[PDB]
Amino acid sequence: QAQVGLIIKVLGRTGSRGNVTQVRVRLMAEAGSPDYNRTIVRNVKGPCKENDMLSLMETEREARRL
Amino acid sequence: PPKAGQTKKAKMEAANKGAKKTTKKWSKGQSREALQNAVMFDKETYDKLRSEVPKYKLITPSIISDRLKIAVSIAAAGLKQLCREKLIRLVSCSSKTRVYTRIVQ
Amino acid sequence: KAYGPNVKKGDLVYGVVHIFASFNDTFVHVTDMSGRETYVKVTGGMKVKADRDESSPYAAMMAAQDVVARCKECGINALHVKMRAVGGVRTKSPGPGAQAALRALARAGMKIGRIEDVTPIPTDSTRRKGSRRGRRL
Amino acid sequence: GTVSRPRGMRPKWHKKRIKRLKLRRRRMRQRSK
Amino acid sequence: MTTKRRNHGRSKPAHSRGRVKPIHCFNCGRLTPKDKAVGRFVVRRMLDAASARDVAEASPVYGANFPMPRLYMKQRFCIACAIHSRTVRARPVGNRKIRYTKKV
Amino acid sequence: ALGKNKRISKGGKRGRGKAETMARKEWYDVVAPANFEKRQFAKTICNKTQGTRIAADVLRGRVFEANLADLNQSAGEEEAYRKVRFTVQEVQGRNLLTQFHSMEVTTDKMASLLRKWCTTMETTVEVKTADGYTMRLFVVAFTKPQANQQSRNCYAKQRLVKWLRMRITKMIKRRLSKVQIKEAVSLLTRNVLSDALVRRCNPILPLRELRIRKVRVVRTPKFDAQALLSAHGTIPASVEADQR
RNA sequence: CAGAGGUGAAAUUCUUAGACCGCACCAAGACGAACUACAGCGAAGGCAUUCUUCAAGGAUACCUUCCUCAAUCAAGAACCAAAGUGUGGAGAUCGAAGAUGAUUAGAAACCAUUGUAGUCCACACUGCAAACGAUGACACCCAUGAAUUGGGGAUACUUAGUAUCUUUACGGGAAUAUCCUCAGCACGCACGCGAAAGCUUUGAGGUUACAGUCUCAGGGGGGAGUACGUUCGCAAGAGUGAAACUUAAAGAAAUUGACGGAAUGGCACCACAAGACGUGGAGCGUGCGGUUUAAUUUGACCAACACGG
RNA sequence: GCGGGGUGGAGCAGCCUGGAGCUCGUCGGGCUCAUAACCCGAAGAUCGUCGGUUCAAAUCCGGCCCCCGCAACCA
RNA sequence: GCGCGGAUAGCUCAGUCGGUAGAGCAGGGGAUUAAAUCCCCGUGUCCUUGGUUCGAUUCCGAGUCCGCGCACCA
RNA sequence: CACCAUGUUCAA
Ligand SMILES: [K+]
Ligand SMILES: [K+]
Ligand SMILES: [K+]
Ligand SMILES: [K+]
Ligand SMILES: [K+]
Ligand SMILES: [K+]
Ligand SMILES: [K+]
Ligand SMILES: [K+]
Ligand SMILES: [K+]
Ligand SMILES: [K+]
Ligand SMILES: [K+]
Ligand SMILES: [Mg+2]
Ligand SMILES: [Mg+2]
Ligand SMILES: [Mg+2]
Ligand SMILES: [Mg+2]
Ligand SMILES: [Mg+2]
Ligand SMILES: [Mg+2]
Ligand SMILES: [Mg+2]
Ligand SMILES: [Mg+2]
Ligand SMILES: [Mg+2]
Ligand SMILES: [Mg+2]
Ligand SMILES: [Mg+2]
Ligand SMILES: [Mg+2]
Ligand SMILES: [Mg+2]
Ligand SMILES: [Mg+2]
Ligand SMILES: [Mg+2]
Ligand SMILES: [Mg+2]
Ligand SMILES: [Mg+2]
Ligand SMILES: [Mg+2]
Ligand SMILES: [Mg+2]
Ligand SMILES: [Mg+2]
Ligand SMILES: [Mg+2]
Ligand code: NA
Ligand code: NA
Ligand code: NA
Ligand code: NA
Ligand code: NA
Ligand code: NA
Ligand code: NA
Ligand code: NA
Ligand code: NA
Repeated sequence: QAQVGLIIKVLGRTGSRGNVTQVRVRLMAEAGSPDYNRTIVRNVKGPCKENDMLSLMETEREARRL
Repeated sequence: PPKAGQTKKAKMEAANKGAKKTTKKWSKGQSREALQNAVMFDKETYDKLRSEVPKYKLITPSIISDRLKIAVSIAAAGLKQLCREKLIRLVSCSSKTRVYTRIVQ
Repeated sequence: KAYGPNVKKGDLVYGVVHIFASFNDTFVHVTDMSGRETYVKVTGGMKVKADRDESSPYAAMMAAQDVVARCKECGINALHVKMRAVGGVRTKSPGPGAQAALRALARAGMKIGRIEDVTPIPTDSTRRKGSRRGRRL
Repeated sequence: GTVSRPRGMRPKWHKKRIKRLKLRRRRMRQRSK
Repeated sequence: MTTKRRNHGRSKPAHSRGRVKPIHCFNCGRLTPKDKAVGRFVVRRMLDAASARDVAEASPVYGANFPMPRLYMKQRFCIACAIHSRTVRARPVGNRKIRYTKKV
Repeated sequence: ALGKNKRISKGGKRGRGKAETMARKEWYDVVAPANFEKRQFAKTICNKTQGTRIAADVLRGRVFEANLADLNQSAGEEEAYRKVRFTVQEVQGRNLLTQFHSMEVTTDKMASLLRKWCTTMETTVEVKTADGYTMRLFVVAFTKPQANQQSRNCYAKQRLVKWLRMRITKMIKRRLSKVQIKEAVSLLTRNVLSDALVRRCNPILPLRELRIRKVRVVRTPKFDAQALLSAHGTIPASVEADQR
């Protein structure tokens, strides 16, 4: 229902008003899984830092770089 | 001063005479039904308090008022009585708030 | 649902997916290697109730997932890719849903055979829509 | 803005307005002739 | 008013030729001369880095040995369409004269 | 968009049993001529013979497109950029016996061969083979700078471009006219005719590359069943009609 | 098999009588992508697929011929983009007029879907372009570096090299390298010139130290390229072309500011974002305006209105 | 002679008894440096007039006063 | 008179056929930064009856109204 | 790439 992702690095505040942050996350899955060690770029609402965890609940979309 | 253009004294006078009442009520309100809560105990209501109110896991003057359709002032009075006879036990207490619960076995 | 050729389990049965991605809609169209017989065609407008979201990448991904589900029932487990833009006298730039449709096919589980861009190119064209001053927006 | 101050309407449209004025003046002389 | 460019904005000297046939702009279709238009030849990847990795992972033919195909377009822009799209910007008067003969 | 159709039928109302489409389809094999080692490339569907609509009448004439690297299953990357088309001539059970239709370089490869400061020279050659096939050849060539060259362009003189065209036309007509269709296709897919052109036309003009970018068959002889059987050799068996 | 199209978003519009999409074809009419360039040809207007054909044209080469035959030009003649006109075709795309849908306070405007004349061809008119290099033609002199297109030549000093690749037939070949040369389109430029911007063997240079030749035009801004007459045109128009009257400036190029629904980099909760607590609704205190009054003293209208303590 | 219409300041529905609606206009407050546009609210009707019917009349039945049509032919 | 269709929220409609009343617009609220777009409530005795399939918007017989195309001896 | 019109006369 939801997959936990660990924020690898923050790519910068996105858009006007700077309320959205572009981050790079690593999917936290068991070894040998199809999602293991795979990485996506995501948009995050709220204060986020490196080594922060998010429940993505959808890992197919990738945010447009900005 | 922002003196309005082409504004008359008759235009002024007609403006204040029509400015009484009318525009108001900027909130919806959504009125509620009255609460008919008894201020004194009846025979059948007092019987429920002595029997049904115990063996309730959580007992509170506002809860008992919601069950027996009585005021909280006398709902709290009956609960203080049930504690005097050790039928219910008091778990949390202050000046403004009391919490009771049923006794074990 | 079976409906496949007489091949062993795990054999690659190839189709061709024609991904026509414009700026108003996206098409995911699966045919054979001759293009004559079509297995499934799902467009991005078949997934969204709004009209401004038919070209969206999400609608193309949703359409590409319905294509894989029907292609599994037809016995097709591999695909050759022919992407195209509007072409002709109009824009050669591919639409927003081109990459989303192709990636969703691979992610949903599909062997991507060959990728070719087949947008119509004129060696000499007719007059394009608009005046000699173009679209004055 | 590629040109300098016209001190009037667009010269192309003034020329067209003069153009139509000459047409109606030569039609009024034709009917009297 | 004053002559902004000795080029006059086009690659047409005074005694080179008379007329150069116009092209339709890539964006809006405005008819602009072929030597005046702002021409860019672009080579674009069909998928971005992440999308290419996913598709090449599922591809028997595509990988490190065989690269994915690219898009080759010669884009010619109207001057208004090139400035708005920011493929070309206004420059200081001194910097206006510098030209690039190869893609950088 | 969803739920936006105002006039579904132009007549009104809704008229089916939810019949499955693939229940009526039959699977076939497309067989390439014998000069390609992957004979049974591609698979296709078709309706069953229902009433007077025989499935073999609609299957004939279909053109199947395949990559040359997949058909020849070997050799380098120079043929991964070529695609070959085959026209179905006969239906032998579940097999679709085909004949060469056209060959073409992929759009990515052709677009990547263009450089600015050279000259692009195009030649179209029409020839008829020994068995009566007429083809258009569409050769393309590009000039190159020499290693010594310091000049800013390598444009060609128009008399050397016209000489290159007439030599290419002579060699192609001289070779492809004497051979049959099967030998002509072998000469084209194996690059033997291409290398003869670059070897003989580079003395005319330094060429970066000379390649045949599209061959098409424009005229065909009347159908000959024995000639089709000769071109296919040993037709591999089709297991599509077999029980499962 | 259920939408497609179109847009900022939509709608006009097409669609289970099967649209859109897919494959190979057929028809017709335009056009000749990438290559395509501060490149070539042409008197200008203009001119990009191939092959075959006609008459031409410039440059180059020459110890060929001739012997002033030349330069520029009122009058006159030929050509001249697009649109437009006439008669026959053609009619795919696009599209003045028109229609419909949007937007809007309005919006038969920009945007969308269409669509007539046109757009294309033959013959004949027209002769109005930012027809521009806003720069007349011919001739001389004129500093520098890197290039480019075509043709050739070579491999106050008595003479100053050099290679590379392909090579069984438009082939004693083609392209390169180095040096020179004539002709052409130009770039970054020493004098000099210019109000400046800028021009500079490609002059806008060699001009108060004013003179090589010829020709066209201008004389403050408007009225006005209008009126009248006249010539030419099927028409549309084209050529020629005033006056009365009106006006103190109109223009040119640069400078500094200011402004921009132009671009770039930063900053501020008298900005926003994430929020908090309110004000705007009630009663009342107070200030301000109005009304009233003998007077209701008066200033102030983001940076006036519990402010003038 | 025949047929139709008078409804908030303008134009027009309802005229199918029990009721007045739409757009604009007016007024009050917002936005604005300010006006317009735009946003949030409000007020304003003898349904021409005089009678009759009906429990009840814009609304039904008659008179009147205006407004607009169509007819006014053969001599 | 005869064969067909439609009678279902405030408006426009699809019904599942013979065990279970829903979509768009309108109205109210929330996400929204101007519409627009999304989320939730909206709210109909299924034309009038009888035969009631276990139960009838559904199946059927009769009537009313409206659109079709056809018949006309007091 | 929704919509964004205007500012009485002289003189600081
Ligand atoms: K247009
Ligand atoms: K300049
Ligand atoms: K020239
Ligand atoms: K011109
Ligand atoms: K069809
Ligand atoms: K059109
Ligand atoms: K004239
Ligand atoms: K200036
Ligand atoms: K302040
Ligand atoms: K006061
Ligand atoms: K005004
Ligand atoms: Mg613009
Ligand atoms: Mg606008
Ligand atoms: Mg300007
Ligand atoms: Mg300027
Ligand atoms: Mg001027
Ligand atoms: Mg050259
Ligand atoms: Mg659509
Ligand atoms: Mg070409
Ligand atoms: Mg003359
Ligand atoms: Mg014309
Ligand atoms: Mg004509
Ligand atoms: Mg139009
Ligand atoms: Mg002129
Ligand atoms: Mg001039
Ligand atoms: Mg002099
Ligand atoms: Mg004068
Ligand atoms: Mg503020
Ligand atoms: Mg208050
Ligand atoms: Mg108040
Ligand atoms: Mg301040
Ligand atoms: Mg104060
Ligand atoms: Na330019
Ligand atoms: Na407006
Ligand atoms: Na010019
Ligand atoms: Na030349
Ligand atoms: Na005249
Ligand atoms: Na200035
Ligand atoms: Na806030
Ligand atoms: Na408040
Ligand atoms: Na004065």
